[PDB]
Amino acid sequence: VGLSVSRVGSAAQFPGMKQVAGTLKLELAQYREVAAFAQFGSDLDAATQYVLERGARLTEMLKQKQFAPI
Amino acid sequence: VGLSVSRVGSAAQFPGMKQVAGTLKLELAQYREVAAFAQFGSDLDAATQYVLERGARLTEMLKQKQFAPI
Amino acid sequence: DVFYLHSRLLERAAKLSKELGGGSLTAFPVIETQAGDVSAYIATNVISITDGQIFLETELFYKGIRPALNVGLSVSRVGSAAQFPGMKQVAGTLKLELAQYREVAAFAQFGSDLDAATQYVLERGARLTEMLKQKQFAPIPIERQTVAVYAATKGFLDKVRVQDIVAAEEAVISQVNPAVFKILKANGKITPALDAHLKAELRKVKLPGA
Amino acid sequence: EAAAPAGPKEFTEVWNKKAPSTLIVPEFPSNYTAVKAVGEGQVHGDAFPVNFYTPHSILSQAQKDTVVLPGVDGYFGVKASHVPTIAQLKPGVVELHSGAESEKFFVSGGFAFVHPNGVTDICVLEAATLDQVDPAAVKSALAAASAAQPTDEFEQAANRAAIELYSALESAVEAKA
Amino acid sequence: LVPIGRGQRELIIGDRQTGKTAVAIDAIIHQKNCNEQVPKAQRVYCVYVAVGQKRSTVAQLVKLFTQTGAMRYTIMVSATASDAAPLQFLAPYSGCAMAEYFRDTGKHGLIIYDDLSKQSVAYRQMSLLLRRPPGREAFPG
Amino acid sequence: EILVTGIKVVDLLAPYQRGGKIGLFGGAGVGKTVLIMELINNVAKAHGGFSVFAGVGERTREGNDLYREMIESGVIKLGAERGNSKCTLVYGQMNEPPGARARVALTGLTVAEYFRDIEGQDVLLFVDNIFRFTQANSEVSALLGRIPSAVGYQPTLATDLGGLQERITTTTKGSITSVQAVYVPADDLTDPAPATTFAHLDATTVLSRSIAELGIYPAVDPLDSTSRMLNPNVIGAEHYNVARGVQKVLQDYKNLQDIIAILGMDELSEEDKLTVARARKIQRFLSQPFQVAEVFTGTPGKYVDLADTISGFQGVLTGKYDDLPEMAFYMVGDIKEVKEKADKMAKDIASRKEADNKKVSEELK
Amino acid sequence: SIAELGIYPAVDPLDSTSRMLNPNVIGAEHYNVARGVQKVLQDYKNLQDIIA
Amino acid sequence: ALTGLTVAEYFRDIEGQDVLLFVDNIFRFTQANSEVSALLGRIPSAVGYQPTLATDLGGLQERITTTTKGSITSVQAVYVPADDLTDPAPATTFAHLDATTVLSR
Amino acid sequence: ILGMDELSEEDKLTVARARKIQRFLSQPFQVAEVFTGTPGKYVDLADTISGF
Amino acid sequence: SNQAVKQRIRAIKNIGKITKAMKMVAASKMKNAQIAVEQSRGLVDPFVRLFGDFPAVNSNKSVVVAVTSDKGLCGGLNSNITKYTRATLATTESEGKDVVVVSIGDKGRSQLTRIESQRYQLAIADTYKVRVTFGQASLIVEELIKHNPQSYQILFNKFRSAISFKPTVATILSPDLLEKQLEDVTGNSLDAYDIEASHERSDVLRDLTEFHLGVTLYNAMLENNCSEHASRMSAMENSTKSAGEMLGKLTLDYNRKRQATITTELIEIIAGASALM
Ligand SMILES: Nc1ncnc2c1ncn2[C@@H]1O[C@H](COP(=O)(O)OP(=O)(O)OP(=O)(O)O)[C@@H](O)[C@H]1O
Ligand SMILES: Nc1ncnc2c1ncn2[C@@H]1O[C@H](COP(=O)(O)OP(=O)(O)O)[C@@H](O)[C@H]1O
Ligand SMILES: [Mg+2]
Ligand SMILES: [Mg+2]
Repeated sequence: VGLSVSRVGSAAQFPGMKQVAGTLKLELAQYREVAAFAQFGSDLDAATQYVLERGARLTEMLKQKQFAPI
Repeated sequence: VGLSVSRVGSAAQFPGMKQVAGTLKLELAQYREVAAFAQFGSDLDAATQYVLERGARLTEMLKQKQFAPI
Repeated sequence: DVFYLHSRLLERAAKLSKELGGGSLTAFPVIETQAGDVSAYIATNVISITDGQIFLETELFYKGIRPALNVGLSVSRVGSAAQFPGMKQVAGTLKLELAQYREVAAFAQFGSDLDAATQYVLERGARLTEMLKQKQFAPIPIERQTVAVYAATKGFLDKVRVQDIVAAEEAVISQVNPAVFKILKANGKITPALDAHLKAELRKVKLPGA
Repeated sequence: EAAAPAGPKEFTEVWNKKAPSTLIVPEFPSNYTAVKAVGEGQVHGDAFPVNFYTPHSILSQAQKDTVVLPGVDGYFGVKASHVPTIAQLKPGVVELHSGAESEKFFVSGGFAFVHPNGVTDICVLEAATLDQVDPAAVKSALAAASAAQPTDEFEQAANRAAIELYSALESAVEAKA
Repeated sequence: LVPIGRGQRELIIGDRQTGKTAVAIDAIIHQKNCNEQVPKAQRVYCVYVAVGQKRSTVAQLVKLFTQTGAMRYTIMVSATASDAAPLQFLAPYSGCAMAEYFRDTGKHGLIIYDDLSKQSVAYRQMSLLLRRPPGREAFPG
Repeated sequence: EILVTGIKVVDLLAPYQRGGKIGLFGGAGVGKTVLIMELINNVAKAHGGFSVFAGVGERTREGNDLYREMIESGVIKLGAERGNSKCTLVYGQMNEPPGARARVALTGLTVAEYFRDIEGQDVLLFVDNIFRFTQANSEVSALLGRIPSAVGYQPTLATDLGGLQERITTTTKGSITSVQAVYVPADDLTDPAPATTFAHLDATTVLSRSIAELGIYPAVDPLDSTSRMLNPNVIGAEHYNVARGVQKVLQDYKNLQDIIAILGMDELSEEDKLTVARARKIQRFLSQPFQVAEVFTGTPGKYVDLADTISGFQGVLTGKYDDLPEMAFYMVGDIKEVKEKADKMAKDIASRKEADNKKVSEELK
Repeated sequence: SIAELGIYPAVDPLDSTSRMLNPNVIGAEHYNVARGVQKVLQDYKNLQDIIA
Repeated sequence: ALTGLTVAEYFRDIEGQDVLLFVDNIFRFTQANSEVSALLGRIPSAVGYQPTLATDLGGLQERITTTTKGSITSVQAVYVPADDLTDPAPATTFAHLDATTVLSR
Repeated sequence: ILGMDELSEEDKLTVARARKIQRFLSQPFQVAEVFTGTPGKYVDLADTISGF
Repeated sequence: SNQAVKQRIRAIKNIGKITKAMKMVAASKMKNAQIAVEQSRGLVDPFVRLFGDFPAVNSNKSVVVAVTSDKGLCGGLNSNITKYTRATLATTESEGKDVVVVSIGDKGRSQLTRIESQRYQLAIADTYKVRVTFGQASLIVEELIKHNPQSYQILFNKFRSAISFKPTVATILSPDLLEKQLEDVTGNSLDAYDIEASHERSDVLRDLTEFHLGVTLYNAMLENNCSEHASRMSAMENSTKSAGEMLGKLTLDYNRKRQATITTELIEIIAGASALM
């Protein structure tokens, strides 16, 4: 998600998706900034735990099996 | 010792050396996978301490002089 | 033959003998490096041709230290004997003090600890660093440089704050009477008759602030 | 006899003789305490500064005028300039007084000093005020304590401490006015 | 740890001055020590090929092999650095042909191609001056 | 046979053969001209034969400086007493075309080979920048119509270098002690022209840029310089064991160079902090002032005997000098001067409070 | 690096690939246990940094 | 780029104006000149650029100057290949740059 | 890592000045007013130096 | 060749990510374990108000404890108090007396059993795994009054701030051995206090000195835990700085090797094509 670009961008996507994926890419970027804290045992200040659980569920929501498009 | 390979292995060495050098080949490998944790020295359960305290003896055993074959 | 290209050029800068007129030619070749890599091909070719180097560090140039002379790497082993005496009397101690200033360089208290007995070498190497900063298109005569490094080295500027040593230097050059400059330029060395009058004229200067 | 003047400033010179000059002199806990015992003051009238301490919480550092402490010879009130004392406290209720307002903490033991500069210091290990303790488990705990009495010395000392603390806690929960 | 066999090719590889010639030399000395102890058919005839080495090193090795007695079973093929590039190119093949006599007549041979990376360099020079097209690090294909 | 040079790192870790070929590998500014001048200063004065200096592709100012120093020191005499001069200079410096720099080493070899073969003498031959022979052959080789070899050199690098270097030989009728400076082109030891030179030499003295940037002079890499004389049967077991112990401590410090950088020394073991302390002592103790470097450094040069080097490094290896600081070992002659510098380093911190210097009523004297 | 651990055959458990690793071909038990083995091995390979 | 610079040069020399000239991705100018040099059978320089690299850039960048009649000011978008500022194309472009405007996300 | 609580006021006047400085670098453009509503501003050099 | 430098870059990059995570971990641990350090500072006040502070006492036996850490990324704490331990111990042992050295934390048993080995009787560890409690410190003090010395030296780092950690020695005189003797000022200074205990003063002083040892030992290991977290917060900042500096140099080295790689491969291709064309 960090290295994939689209220069046309949000101007050529679903407007139902445009209002909901905009929060998603910011939450995933915040999850990428904090992704070193994920394999730590001593739990952090609960603002980074919130993004570390939220982004770790959002990356599970982007999974998809083969040859079954949605 | 982790990179020097031979294709024959057995059936090309001394049968007395074949009984003895297997416990050398294994315990030098035990020494090498421990010695990459030699910055801390926690000496886990006197087992990671013991295997380096035997592997250092094995590497010091394997040294010899020049122009004096055994 | 890219080494031959520069060796042909730079071997023509010489000091001729007395039966050839005695003239001289001094070369200042300029080599630009990429990211401070001085182990490059053309860089190390011209280093192994020329007599010395003036390494201009890119880190000191953006920290305001201009000219950004890398004092640890830049040598000159041919004009070391061809130095103005007086500047040879003070600048050897200057280079020694800047050498032992780089034993606490950027780990004063940044890494682990501070000694506060070697606070003096830090708060003196900062003065010797700010002494050598110099604005552009304004070269100084050598007799006004050896007096400034005399004031910076003998201890006449330690109570000046580090923010105003560049003003203290021009105040020293302005307030000390110009006879000592002519005596040091003509005699070519700080004589024992001159350092007493110089320490006299250096204790009646109005160093600003402090 | 006072022929050996030990102390922090006397430690510094012997440390400058036998320990090297590479290290600065170590600190001492008397360098962090602004209030001492014999250095006069702190009363300035009818109030006097109290210091109610547990190891885990500072309960009060305000200035009271009456302190009721449960000493081992019985309860006693500490007014403004009390006599200097070192009172071993039994389980009981410490009562602080600011005037019309009062704080009533039930403590578990500990000590209480009154110092010659009029300050006082209450040093307990667990001081739970009376709404935090339930009256239902104190009788269950005393019934589980005062019935099974081992004749072994350590267990009977623990049992004596148990029946003393739980009896004081039972007499303290209903004695609120 | 790395047990050799009697017909096995074993590469001694390392940086400069890491003891490769020492291992090959001690192997030759041990064949001298074993050849005076075995019955005439497990005896090992060493052949040392010195490719690209200087002549002082080869003379020191001949002095070593004579002062220990290993020269009675050892042949030394010496194409030094002063020799032509085809001589250093051809000296491992000369040493292998000299060592194949013992292999083909029922005896057991030991061949050391010291500095095979110098025989490759001599072959590179020899083929580049024949105007054959160069490849990886200007070596032949 | 050993040849003692008075240099601590040279006499300890890679001693020079008396009739052998010596290489001084260097990277443009690391000091292989200062080192070869110190070897001229130390070896050629104690030598009984003739010296032949071959200047191949170096500075002409350096050739003039060497000529004036050899006239002044008396090893070159002018006029009628010229027969008592003990040095021949053969100069093909970097102002010459590549045809002259390609054959001036052969002229130096011819002058040395006449003294070796016909005169039967023991010769010294100092060749400054034997790389310039290879570079001149690579310069002329592009115009001879050859296909280039690896990184841009001639295809005949190894055979030209071999045909040059095999003429320098201690024979049965005479000896040549050859000290050749070799230049690595961009601090690359894997460059083919020094990598080919490495196989021709009995004792390499690889000077490093990083050791010079630490201020250590001579900037000899202790874990990259080798010699055939470092063998217990030729230099004795004591000297050999001391050199191998010093190399072991330096290699154990070089193994810890990444943990110390990214974590600091406070996370090292107690046995490894002692290794780092002894290694930082022995790598200051390898440095040494030179008699030819005293003109631009100010400190007088130090000639160090071999037994003083072994006796000093025995004491630093066993732990006899854990008391003295690390800078007491820096740029001193022997193990006596370490103790006589740790005295001056602790008189001086007690000389913060000695007096207040003032000279009064002086202006009319 | 797998053979340097003494493990033989030194197959990279992640970098090895097949067209048969497909739940529609080998079955959703075999496919899921192979994906679980690769998941736990990739998790351990990510933990091998912070372990040292 | 020479076409656009000529259209700017008419506004500089004849109109006497202070014209702007925008070169979008001067690295693509360098890359196109490198491809032209490679198609003409010329031996490439360092990392893959043309041997004429400094002079093909300088033939463009030296015509962007202020004269006595007018000026051409140039704002060139600069791409840095593999984020290497020591790559020959950005290192040769930076010898002509009088300013730098970094736009960041 | 710590917060605004442990910042000194000597290191909070710098924050309170640098925030409005990095706000004051922003400026509406004339070519964007056809879709952003707010008009564009041309700032002189002397006005920039005085206002900073 | 060119892949080893890229894998070393990939090593130092997530080493820097590790140490940047560890700095904020230690910073949150310093922020959470600061209020307990501030609370436990109160109870050490009345005992040095009452019993004073007499470090340089002439004793017959002294248990010296050096409160070290458990995990060792603190960066110059557990060795600095080992230096301070020997510096305060050589000061106070010139009477021919016995000295027992104890360490709390197992990074002190690795640093104290080689400098003073035969006087090392006790090693305590794992005191910071769950938390530091007063029952834990009271049990540790009970094993300290197993033997009966005349003094108890506590070596620990006082958490002055997140930047400064002053190492502090604290002394507890055992009652009848030294405390009743070190208070005599024309009579005594303790006789101004009216003892309101059950038994005599010789026993209420015993209870007071054991409780004072427990109080200052609890406060000592709590202060040392907070200094451990605040020194790890700085050591991991130094490790991020060093592993960003090393990464910045290694990136330039990789770029030089990459440029030289494309140049040498292209020169090989041109040299091959010029022999044929
Ligand atoms: N087993 C050993 N014990 C002690 N020293 C040794 C041993 N093996 C080799 N050496 C030393 O290592 C040095 C290099 O030895 P050797 O010539 O075998 O390496 P090399 O790789 O062949 O060198 P080169 O690359 O220059 O040919 C020699 O000086 C030798 O004394
Ligand atoms: N032994 C030494 N003592 C002091 N400085 C040295 C020493 N060796 C080298 N240097 C410094 O390093 C530089 C090396 O120059 P040079 O001897 O010409 O080496 P190279 O021929 O490799 O360039 C000199 O300018 C000198 O200042
Ligand atoms: Mg060899
Ligand atoms: Mg030179």
